[PDB]
Amino acid sequence: FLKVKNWETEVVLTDTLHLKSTLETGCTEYICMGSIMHPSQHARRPEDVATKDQLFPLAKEFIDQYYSSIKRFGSKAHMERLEEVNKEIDTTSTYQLKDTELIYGAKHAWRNASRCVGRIQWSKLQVFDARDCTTAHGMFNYICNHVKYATNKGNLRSAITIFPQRTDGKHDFRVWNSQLIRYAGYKQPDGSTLGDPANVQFTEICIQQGWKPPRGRFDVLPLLLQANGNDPELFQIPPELVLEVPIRHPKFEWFKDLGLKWYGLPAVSNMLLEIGGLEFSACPFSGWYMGTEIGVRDYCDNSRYNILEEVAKKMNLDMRKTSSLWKDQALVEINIAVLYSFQSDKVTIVDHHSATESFIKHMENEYRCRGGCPADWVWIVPPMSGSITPVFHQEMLNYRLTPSFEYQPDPWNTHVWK
Amino acid sequence: RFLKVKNWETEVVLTDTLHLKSTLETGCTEYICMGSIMHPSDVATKDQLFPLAKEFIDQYYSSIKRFGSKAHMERLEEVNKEIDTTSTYQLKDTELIYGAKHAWRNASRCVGRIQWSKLQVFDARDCTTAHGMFNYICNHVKYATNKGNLRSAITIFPQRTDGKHDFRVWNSQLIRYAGYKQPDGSTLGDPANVQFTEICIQQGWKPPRGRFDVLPLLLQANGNDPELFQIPPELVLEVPIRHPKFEWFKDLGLKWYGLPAVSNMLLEIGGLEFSACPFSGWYMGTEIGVRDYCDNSRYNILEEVAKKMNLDMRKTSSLWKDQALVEINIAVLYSFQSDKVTIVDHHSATESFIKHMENEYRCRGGCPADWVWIVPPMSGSITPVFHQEMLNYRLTPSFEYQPDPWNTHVWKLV
Ligand code: HEM
Ligand code: HEM
Ligand SMILES: Cc1cc(N)nc(COc2cc(CCN(C)C)cc(F)c2F)c1
Ligand SMILES: Cc1cc(N)nc(COc2cc(CCN(C)C)cc(F)c2F)c1
Ligand SMILES: C[C@H](O)[C@H](O)[C@H]1CNc2nc(N)[nH]c(=O)c2N1
Ligand SMILES: C[C@H](O)[C@H](O)[C@H]1CNc2nc(N)[nH]c(=O)c2N1
Ligand SMILES: [Zn+2]
Repeated sequence: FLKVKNWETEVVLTDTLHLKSTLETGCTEYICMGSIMHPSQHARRPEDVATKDQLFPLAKEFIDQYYSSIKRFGSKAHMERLEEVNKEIDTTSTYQLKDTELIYGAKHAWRNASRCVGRIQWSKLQVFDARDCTTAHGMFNYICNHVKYATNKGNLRSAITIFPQRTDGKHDFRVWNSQLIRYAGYKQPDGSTLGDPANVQFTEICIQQGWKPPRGRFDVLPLLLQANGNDPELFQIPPELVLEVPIRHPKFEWFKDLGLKWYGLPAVSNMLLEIGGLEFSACPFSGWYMGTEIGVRDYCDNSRYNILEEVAKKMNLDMRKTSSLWKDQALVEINIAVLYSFQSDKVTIVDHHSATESFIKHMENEYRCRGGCPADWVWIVPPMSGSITPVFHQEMLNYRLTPSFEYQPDPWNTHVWK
Repeated sequence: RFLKVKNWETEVVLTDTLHLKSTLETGCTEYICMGSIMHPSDVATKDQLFPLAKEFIDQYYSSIKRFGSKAHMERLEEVNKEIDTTSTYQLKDTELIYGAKHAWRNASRCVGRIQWSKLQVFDARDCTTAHGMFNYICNHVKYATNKGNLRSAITIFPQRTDGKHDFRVWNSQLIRYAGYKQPDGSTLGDPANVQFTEICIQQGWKPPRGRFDVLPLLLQANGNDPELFQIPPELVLEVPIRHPKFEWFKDLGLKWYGLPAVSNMLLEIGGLEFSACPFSGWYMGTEIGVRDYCDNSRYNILEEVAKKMNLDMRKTSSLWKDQALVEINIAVLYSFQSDKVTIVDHHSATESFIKHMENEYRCRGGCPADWVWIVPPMSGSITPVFHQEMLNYRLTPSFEYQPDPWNTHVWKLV
């Protein structure tokens, strides 16, 4: 057992759930890597098709956990299912998840996402089974429906769409986009950058793939879909499905004249979903934004939109030195605008005070019913106003549970074309 | 066997070989990370003290490029002679200064480490009484405060012997305001220090029962009962907090002290334990302005400032707390600069610390850092340490925590 204390309320939780931890965190008792982006390459099976003694033990574990979840350990259906995975693996070197197993594993991957502040909602995920897809066109149909359903005219709903699992590796389904909706980034001739600088390499892949770019600041990027390992394919998301919020300020009338907007749907599309030894290399999932993701990081990182110096000018701020806190002060007004805009257009959005409060409650709930909750303090603490949110003063144990979401290399580094 | 760290903003990559040296446990395991735990997990005999001593002397003579030398080998023999016959040994003045400087340098949670080498070390190992401790500490303060041009300093008192004759400063910092719990449940002054205020009052302190009463020193020498001493007012530099734009801000009546002086930590060198070792530098703005003034368990002036800003304090998505918080830290920096009291803001400090980190990688092979503590408690993302990965390990000499003296001391009067 390992206790965790809240240094603001003195609540102490007692974690036993960590004992079911399978993968290495990256830490040793002599060195802590809690601030490394990807601390560990400890996967669960070799990079392409594993052998029977490699795959079944992972499969046996998940099926065990799922039947144990529904209070049917060792039942008729449980024992039959193991034997069924046994024969599938025998004759296909893989196995196929039942519909309910798919939904259980997808929801529980979200649940063990040690980095997601927005997990109090985990069991309310909508799972779209796309395991029957065969082409990039079909991938585009599935994604498009995802976006309509999730967006819900602004009343956002969490959803994941799950494309066929990895087989041998040279037949992967991928979304080459990192998120379903991102603006483009163009390397200007004078060395500067128009649009979103994180997406310059991807914006150039799209150009070199055929995309006519409008060469602006908020060009929604094309989807770039790969099916069954083949060459990826450009599709344009119908604009009427890309709900966008223009950013204005509840006080500074001049703010709208900055011509800033952002998209209302955050949909991570480049990660890998891992259930019982199976690897779903294409599993786009979406929810709704915490304000700070847009207004702190997207707008105010140096390597991102860097609107800070611009907004500070209009604020008439002494930018001669740092000790004036002109960056701090504009950062707040920006994140004030971003919130007030989304709420004004009735687009779902949550502020960092409301969401962190929820996660404290979610930790309670979890510790009380599950015996723990994995939590990555470095990522949970919002990137502005850290200590005036509850999460800051909350001790967090971090450990890796399966099912889970895993990083994976960008498909263009590992894809020989045709 | 190297370990790399990346800055996801600049994309600089640093190679850490220093982590091999460490031998003290972080608290993590291979399957759980304890990087957000505030505190993870009588005194040492002869046999534990030999290697620790050897370790330290070895690393010291290496730093002065004299490893293997006659002076190195004779020192070791001398150190063993002492432990062999008194179960302890005594650091040289050179080693004491080296050790103290490196304990700071090795403080993975300190962002201000770029100045580690400029420490002024005051040896107080000859002290024997609480009055002696008060004298030494008063000199510390006058020196460190330096009429506002603050200077880093440490004062090191006699080492632990049997855990029964221990010097301690009961004070957690050398200058802290007092806090009193009122009948009605309201709290006057600093609520952090309420329990310590009660300990003092009980021991004879006659409190002014105001909002900013400098507490007294509660000084323990040689394991005896501690003793009360009032720092001379003329040595406590204080800053009245005003705001460059908001005229009304002075009326809040806030002030803060100028000298941050940590006193309840243990300094560990060569297996020796220095249980009283107050140290001091200057302040980063956020330590007063975010945590001292705006934590809920503390002075909690957020409510009061936002009223005097006419902010909408109903819903949270108005970000009134964020907005007031910036202003309070604008005020705490402006106030110090005007009175020409040394202070660094969180932008400048993080900036410097990245430079420090990079230099420490070059010359030394790494630098242990605790991203949880290095990232400031406001505007984290727009400081460069946010985008900087950091390896964390425990190098000795180090500053450790120790239990609060009032939990473990056994009294003697009447
Ligand atoms: C519904 C509202 C949600 C909110 C407000 C939210 C918020 C966040 C935030 C702030 C992060 C930190 C990373 C960053 O700042 O970019 C994060 C990480 C993450 N979230 Fe959520 N999220 C939500 C829903 C979801 C859903 C629906 C899923 C999957 C079904 C998910 C899975 C993840 C994963 C995998 C990570 C990162 C883990 C890693 O990098 O190892 N989140 N989330
Ligand atoms: C000179 C200017 C200095 C600045 C601006 C500075 C700043 C900081 C800050 C912000 C922290 C985080 C702790 C908190 O916020 O509560 C810290 C921690 C720390 N400082 Fe420094 N500091 C300075 C000098 C020193 C000196 C002179 C020493 C000792 C010789 C020292 C030893 C430490 C230690 C040991 C910690 C870590 C506490 C722990 O591990 O729990 N610092 N410092
Ligand atoms: C569903 C959802 C909702 C929401 N409101 N926010 C998010 C943020 O999702 C992620 C963001 C990053 C950025 C990491 N950086 C290296 C680019 C990495 C991940 F693994 C994520 F899952 C997701
Ligand atoms: C010399 C110096 C300068 C400076 N500007 N700041 C500091 C802050 O050092 C510490 C602060 C805390 C606060 C931890 N909280 C529970 C109250 C605990 C420690 F052990 C520290 F060493 C020191
Ligand atoms: C170096 C550091 O680990 C890195 O910048 C992390 C810090 N914490 C984060 N927290 C969130 N929510 N998102 C991030 O991308 C990061 N980046
Ligand atoms: C629970 C968590 O570890 C705790 O609130 C820490 C986080 N980081 C911190 N960082 C600093 N500088 N000071 C602190 O007191 C803390 N508190
Ligand atoms: Zn760790």
